[PDB]
Amino acid sequence: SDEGKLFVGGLSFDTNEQSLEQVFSKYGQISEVVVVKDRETQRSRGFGFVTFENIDDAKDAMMAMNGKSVDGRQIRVDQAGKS
Ligand code: NI
Repeated sequence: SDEGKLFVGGLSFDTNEQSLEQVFSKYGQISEVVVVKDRETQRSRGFGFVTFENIDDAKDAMMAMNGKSVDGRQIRVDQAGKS
């Protein structure tokens, strides 16, 4: 629902909020970054969300990062959908 929020998928098992912030901050100011984890075990589900303060920056980041390699894995970047 938030057009400034990007889904980032296909993460390596050890990719964390630090690597996402460093990568995506090139495109503008970031308000929230999260790697989604199992609640009980805290194991990464291999995707996350990056929210930009400015929606145009999210669009820029999607075009620039979708398909690019992070920690050896080609990531998928899309506007975050509902859920
Ligand atoms: Ni790694």
